[PDB]
Amino acid sequence: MIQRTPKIQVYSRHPAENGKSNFLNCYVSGFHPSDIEVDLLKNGERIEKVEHSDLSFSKDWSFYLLYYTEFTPTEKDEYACRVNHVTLSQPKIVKWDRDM
Amino acid sequence: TLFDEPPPL
Amino acid sequence: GSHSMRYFFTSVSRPGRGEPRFIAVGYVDDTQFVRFDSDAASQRMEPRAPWIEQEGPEYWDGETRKVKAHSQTHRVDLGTLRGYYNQSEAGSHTVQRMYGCDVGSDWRFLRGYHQYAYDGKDYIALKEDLRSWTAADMAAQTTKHKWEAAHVAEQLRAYLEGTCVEWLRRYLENGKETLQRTDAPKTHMTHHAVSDHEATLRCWALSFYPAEITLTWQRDGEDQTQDTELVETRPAGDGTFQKWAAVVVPSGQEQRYTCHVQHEGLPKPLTLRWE
Repeated sequence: MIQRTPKIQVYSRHPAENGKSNFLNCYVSGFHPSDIEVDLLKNGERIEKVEHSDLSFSKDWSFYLLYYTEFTPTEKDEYACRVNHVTLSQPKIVKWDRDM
Repeated sequence: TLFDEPPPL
Repeated sequence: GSHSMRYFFTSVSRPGRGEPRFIAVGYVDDTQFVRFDSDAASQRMEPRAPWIEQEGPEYWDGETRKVKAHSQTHRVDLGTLRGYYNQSEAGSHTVQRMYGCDVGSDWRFLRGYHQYAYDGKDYIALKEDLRSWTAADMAAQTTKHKWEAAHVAEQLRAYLEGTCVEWLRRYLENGKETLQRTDAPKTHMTHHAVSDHEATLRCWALSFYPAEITLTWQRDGEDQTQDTELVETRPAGDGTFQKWAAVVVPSGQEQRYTCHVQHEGLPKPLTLRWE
């Protein structure tokens, strides 16, 4: 069947400043089928309070979802998004870079 | 408002 | 400007046990305003925008009835299609449906549409004339024959040109404070040295609505796509959108490069340069 691997962007809702509450987003898009595992990580560990948007899709029928959680960015804490999908041999981890 | 009853294919 | 109302539906079969997962979302332009999730506790259509919450109980009862009817239609369809394509009962499959209507700046009907997909590929779609069907293969041709005999396009056309547009206009008025407001992109440029002789310039567009936007780089007044990167427009999570475009340039030559931003909220396009 049709299998499309997810695109991933990891980013903050607002320009990141250390010490100021923000939202960490992982936007997964372009994938099919819709079953997907997405976790937000803080220093490698799964963040427990993570919400996601209602599943929708694009003109080519590929799906997209936003996963998000409140976070307070700091200088030393590392954040990332971990995605697994039928198209991926192993989970893909994308690190948050405040410049992108 | 939703369409009332799209039919089965 | 122009406006749209669109509904999106996804059903995913669960062969090991139970009924398909069903998720429905309704949008006006780029604003989600209702949702139904078969896994959620309410088993009701739920509001997702403040301006829809004022609708009365008759509305929520009726939208719940209809969205559950949609879910059962998809459930039946997944069975029908498994048989059409001679597929095993052990695999998970997906149906997707999107329909809606557009109006112009005068809020008069512009176009309507209804598209259906199986396992991520076109299955059947209403033509732009709202009278006939586009069938992608011979299984969908079977469906087309059935729907022609049952006057399906007529009923759908009447909704797309009547009810759909009439309720879109209702929503546009009730939610005018946001739905009829454009949020121009907040724009700025960042600079990221790559070496002693090269740097990335990144042009940012933030907090804009609706999502449609164009970001273009120019060098000495002509478009440049070589050595550029343009990310997919992405949701901020507060109802607005974000995008950036980047170009790699020789260090010291940044003044040749301009980023150009086009958006419905901008009377004139914006030009940004690194100072």
